[PDB]
Amino acid sequence: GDRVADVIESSIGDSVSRALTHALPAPTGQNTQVSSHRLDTGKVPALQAAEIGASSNASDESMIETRCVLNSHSTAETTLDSFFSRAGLVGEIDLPLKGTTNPNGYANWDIDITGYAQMRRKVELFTYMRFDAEFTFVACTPTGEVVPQLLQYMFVPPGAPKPDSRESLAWQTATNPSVFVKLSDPPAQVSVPFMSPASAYQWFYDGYPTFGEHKQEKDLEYGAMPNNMMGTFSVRTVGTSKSKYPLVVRIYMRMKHVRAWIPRPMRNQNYLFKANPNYAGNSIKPTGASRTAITTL
Amino acid sequence: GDRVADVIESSIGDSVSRALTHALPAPTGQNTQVSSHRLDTGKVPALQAAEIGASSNASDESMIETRCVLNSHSTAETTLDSFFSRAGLVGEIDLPLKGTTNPNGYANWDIDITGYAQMRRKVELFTYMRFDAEFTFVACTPTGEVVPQLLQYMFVPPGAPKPDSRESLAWQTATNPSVFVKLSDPPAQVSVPFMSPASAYQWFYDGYPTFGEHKQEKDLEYGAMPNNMMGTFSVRTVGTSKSKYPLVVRIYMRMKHVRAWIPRPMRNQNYLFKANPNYAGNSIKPTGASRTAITTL
Amino acid sequence: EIGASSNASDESMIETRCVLNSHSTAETTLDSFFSRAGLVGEIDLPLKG
Amino acid sequence: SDRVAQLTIGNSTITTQEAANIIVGYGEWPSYCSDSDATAVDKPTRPDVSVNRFYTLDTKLWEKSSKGWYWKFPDVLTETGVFGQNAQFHYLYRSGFCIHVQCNASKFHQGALLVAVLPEYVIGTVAGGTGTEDTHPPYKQTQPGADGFELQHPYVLDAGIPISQLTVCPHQWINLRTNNCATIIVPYINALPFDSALNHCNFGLLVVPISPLDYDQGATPVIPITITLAPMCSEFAGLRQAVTQ
Amino acid sequence: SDRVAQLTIGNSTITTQEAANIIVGYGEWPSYCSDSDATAVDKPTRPDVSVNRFYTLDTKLWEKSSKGWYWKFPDVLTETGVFGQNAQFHYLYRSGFCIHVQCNASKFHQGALLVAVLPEYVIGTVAGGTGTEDTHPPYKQTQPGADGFELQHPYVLDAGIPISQLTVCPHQWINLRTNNCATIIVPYINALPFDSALNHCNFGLLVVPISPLDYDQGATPVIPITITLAPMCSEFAGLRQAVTQ
Amino acid sequence: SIWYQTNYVVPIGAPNTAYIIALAAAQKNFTMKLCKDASDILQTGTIQ
Amino acid sequence: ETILEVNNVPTNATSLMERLRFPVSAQAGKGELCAVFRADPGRNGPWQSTLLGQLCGYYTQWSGSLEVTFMFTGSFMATGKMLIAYTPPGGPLPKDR
Ligand SMILES: Nc1ncnc2c1ncn2[C@@H]1O[C@H](COP(=O)(O)O)[C@@H](O)[C@H]1O
Ligand SMILES: Nc1ncnc2c1ncn2[C@@H]1O[C@H](COP(=O)(O)O)[C@@H](O)[C@H]1O
Ligand SMILES: CCCCCCCCCCCCC/C=C\[C@H](O)[C@H](N)CO
Ligand SMILES: CCCCCCCCCCCCC/C=C\[C@H](O)[C@H](N)CO
Ligand SMILES: [Cl-]
Ligand SMILES: [K+]
Ligand SMILES: [K+]
Ligand SMILES: [K+]
Ligand code: NA
Ligand code: NA
Repeated sequence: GDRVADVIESSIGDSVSRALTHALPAPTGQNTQVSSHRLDTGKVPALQAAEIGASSNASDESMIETRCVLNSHSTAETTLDSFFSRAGLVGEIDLPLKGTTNPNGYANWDIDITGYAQMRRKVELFTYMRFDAEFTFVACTPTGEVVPQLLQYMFVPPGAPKPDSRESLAWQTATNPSVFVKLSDPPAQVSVPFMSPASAYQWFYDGYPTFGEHKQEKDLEYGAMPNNMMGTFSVRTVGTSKSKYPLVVRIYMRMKHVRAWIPRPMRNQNYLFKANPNYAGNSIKPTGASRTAITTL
Repeated sequence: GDRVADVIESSIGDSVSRALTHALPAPTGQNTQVSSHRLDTGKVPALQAAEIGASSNASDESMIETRCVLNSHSTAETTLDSFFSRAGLVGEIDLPLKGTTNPNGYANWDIDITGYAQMRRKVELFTYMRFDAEFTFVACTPTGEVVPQLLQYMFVPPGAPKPDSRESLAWQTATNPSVFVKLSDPPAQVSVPFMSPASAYQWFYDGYPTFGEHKQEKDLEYGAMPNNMMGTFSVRTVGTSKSKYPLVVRIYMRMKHVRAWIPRPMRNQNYLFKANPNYAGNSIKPTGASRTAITTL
Repeated sequence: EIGASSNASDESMIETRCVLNSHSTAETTLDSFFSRAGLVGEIDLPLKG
Repeated sequence: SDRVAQLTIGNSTITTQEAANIIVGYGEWPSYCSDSDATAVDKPTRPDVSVNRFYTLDTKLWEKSSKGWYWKFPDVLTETGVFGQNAQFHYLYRSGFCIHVQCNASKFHQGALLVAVLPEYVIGTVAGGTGTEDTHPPYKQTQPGADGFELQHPYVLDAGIPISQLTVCPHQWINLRTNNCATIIVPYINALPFDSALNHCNFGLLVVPISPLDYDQGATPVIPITITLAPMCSEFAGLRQAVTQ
Repeated sequence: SDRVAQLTIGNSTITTQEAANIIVGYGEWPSYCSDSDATAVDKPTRPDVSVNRFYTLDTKLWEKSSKGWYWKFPDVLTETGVFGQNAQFHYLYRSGFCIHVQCNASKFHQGALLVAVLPEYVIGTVAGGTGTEDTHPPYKQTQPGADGFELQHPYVLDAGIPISQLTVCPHQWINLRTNNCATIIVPYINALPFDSALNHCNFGLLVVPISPLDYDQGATPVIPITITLAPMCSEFAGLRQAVTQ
Repeated sequence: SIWYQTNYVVPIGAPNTAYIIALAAAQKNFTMKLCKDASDILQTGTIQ
Repeated sequence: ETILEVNNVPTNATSLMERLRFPVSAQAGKGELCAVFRADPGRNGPWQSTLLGQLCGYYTQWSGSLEVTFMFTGSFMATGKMLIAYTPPGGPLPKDR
């Protein structure tokens, strides 16, 4: 029981997030209302105070004499699902015959979509994102040819044994999900749920994954978010003997059922490395085009 | 406002001191009830478990066959006011003529009643005590003679100027309380209220009055409780010339309207110093009489 | 020694807060655990063998 | 009546007579974690006044050539007062913040600072200049503590993103002819209900001059920028011994 | 059903299968300070679980010749955990305590410890032996910290009072043939509503063998006495920088 | 971590060393998700 | 509940059964350390001996509270008090009690 007044009257524990704003339906662009001349003292829409941190509240109607316009222009194409639910390339896997990289007929790809700039720049507009996804696998030879070859794709979550050869016992796939498909078949396609241990994936994590001294050698771990590490994607030609053909698997991802939070400035310098915002210090370029003088076009 | 459950259901702030016991009226000693023989299993009043920390609950009635006795013996003389409201000596002040101590005709006595063992031992039975008091001042020459001499007693609270001579300006006593009385008059007597800044006086204070390092030189301050320091009692012969007679003022204190808390073991070693429990290590004596053998009287 | 597992819970061993647990138990059903195709046999049909 | 303000929390009070309103990040006030969002089962500790109060941590000097600085939260406070102690003894922490950046001059000085809060402010390096070396920033640059850290390339926020768009984050400006402070309230932002105050900085505070400081010879040349902040609705859990990192 | 017990507070739990009930000092449970008894005006901080929990501070070895020891409260805890930090950062403190002294042996060992709580346990010195020197005990003897201090003259409790009457204070006995622990709950005792955790020890805990430890050659000879205690209803006020004394 | 709070005490005639057996399990709020293959595969060559 | 091999040190076939139990014995009263182990149920170590640990291996993620019940198998005449502690993340192996 509580008896001293400061305890009774305290707000310690209020779990309700007091919100100053709320969403309104806006299926179309706003309309324009008729306006006329205003010759007044006291009323001054045009004057603002940007220091406050808010954007100007002045509208067309108050700055010029406007007509009435019934705007039926839709806002549907700018929803998160509209912007993001379009398949883009997020991974390429090579399976050569005579090669330096994967001459053994299998390959392991750590799932990380930050290797391609188009897709990456788009998702990095937000800090946190939660979504489901549709993955499509397009396979062919390096010339774009289709050959009668059978492949196995397996999803290996963190902790499951990664295959170490085309004949690894792990390909028994008694629990992991695998897809068996021919290059001659249409691209394989599957749905993936939101799998992070967190409520969202986060393209930016200002911190370290572990405790301890963060000495120079363990600085490559700054920014590493295990909550974003979903595992490995493994592929192999299905046989006990080497395949007769060199292959390429291109991975496309289409997000769906998207939610995003905390928008941020968009990347303006070329990307250099996966999941790390390093930029070339000697080649810092302006965000856009430049001109010779401010008084000339 | 509070919304998370642990906050709603918490007892943080309960100001009510849950008490397991309560006082009952007991104006007389308890009576004795008739009892008879009990030849039973399971019932065992005589057996106790002192380890628990409680005193035995066994009574006469359950240990022997008793008669009925209507006890009208009163408990009134053992109340705190009965025990303490009896005037005892707490201070002696000398005002000699030709002397080493106070040859100047005035004297300052820091109010501390721990200089006399009878009174001291009684109040030290408790840790905290709150009370009002009646002070009586008995003055005479060293032979017990009464002379036609006028005195001034002044109460000087902490912060008021202590007189430094029989002619100090402080004797103007425009605000402090003073008593002017002749030795030929009956003893002066006044009532004093409870004056501590605390809710009670405390005969024991396990601590230091100030912060800082408590180095050897400031160890004489261990146990010093300013909350018990009520000031100075000053006395002077009222004149500009030395008095013709040597005097002694004995101070008696009678407590009244007493409240006490936390009883403690009673002093069993001789006292040595005022407000400090030091005892002579080489002369530690038993609490009481001793005998030659445990099997002999 | 009785043969049963401990009946002690978080609530009785430490001061706990209230937690509304909506974590699902669906993926640990027998059909969830077992209804996943795995390899159980390989048969060879060679030419010169 | 919008230019004047008083912020009182704990045993601390701030006053300003040249304010520009108050920004509440993403439109929401700090709040404690609900029983449905929570996952850890131990009863949290909510110290209240001993930790939710204003702490003045640092003063920088604004010079005609300053590039700008940043601080990381809750890093700036992990070693200060009762808040710090709690952050060290507990695995889990969560809180909001009221940030008040101060800077006054005279009606004859000029310049404008952009004060903004950027969640998950991951720092990048210049990659060996040529961009061929995959280097990483050192602990002292990612978690600079109370001293903060000076931006090497403000135009790209030392992270390859345009400062020109930083206004998409909760912010205010300190434009000397107008105001002498910025006040931003920030709720707890993260994809988890609680996290480590040591391993993870939820957001960074940036103070960057966009219109350079200027004044005539003879006017006071020392123009300090002081950072004061207060945790709000602090909660801690997962108690053990104190740890600094 | 009086011999068995579990004490759970904070993130800590104690069990015993050879208890002897529980003593609640002076018949009353610890409580927070009321708005009428209080005098300081600042809103207090009541950390709760982070400080009201069991802390195991020390272990002494009971030997056939031990004289007994004492600890001072809250001194024993001023440098431990979140409680200590709070005690150092605040001028004012107040709390109750649950004390659990542990000591087990075998059905073949014997001895009895008196475990008692004495408020305002002022220590005296032997006055130079002859009683002519007005000496005072050093800081390390008055506030011994977690290590406690050994009694020089247990019969007079190093203070000129009889240990034979110490049972007038809240206490229990650990009589080996009967129990292996003592549990005493103590409310806040003082003539003020709050006080300094550093300058004033509200009470002392005494553990003194009255019936000496004994056993036959061959039985385990190392018989430890461990002290575990938990603050209850802790409240702090008057916040400033941390101070150790 | 497990520590001696007091001491293991025994009288004359009883062993100076004894053992503790630890039994572990999950509480009722325990659940698992994202079904995967175990880290071990208990076969070396083909099973005949 | 299944048996947790806190004593996962002996490896020779003839001593495998010793992994199933660990000892306590008379000490010096210095609050000595008896044993330590990580609480991670799906990590290599003691938990691998438990059915929980094994089942855990078929799932990528888990959530929940765990419990370890310790049974003392000394003689009836043996007594003792042990302090068992759980140190949440970030706290290094405790150096002392
Ligand atoms: N930010 C916006 N974008 C597009 N349409 C809007 C927006 N705000 C309001 N509207 C439209 O204007 C109407 C509300 O006008 P009002 O009540 O003045 O806010 C609604 O029926 C909406 O369809
Ligand atoms: N501790 C005591 N000392 C003296 N008289 C007592 C005491 N307790 C109870 N009594 C008397 O006995 C009566 C109560 O008996 P009972 O109801 O059995 O507690 C009252 O009328 C009291 O006058
Ligand atoms: C049968 C094959 C199925 C293939 C399974 C694909 C699972 C992919 C899950 C989507 C994960 C989203 C991307 C997450 C994190 C980022 O790529 C980086 N780690 C950021 O550091
Ligand atoms: C006109 C003369 C009036 C005389 C005034 C007498 C005031 C005496 C107040 C009673 C104080 C009670 C005793 C208090 C403390 C103890 O003596 C010691 N300081 C304990 O350390
Ligand atoms: Cl694990
Ligand atoms: K419209
Ligand atoms: K009677
Ligand atoms: K549920
Ligand atoms: Na306007
Ligand atoms: Na009885």
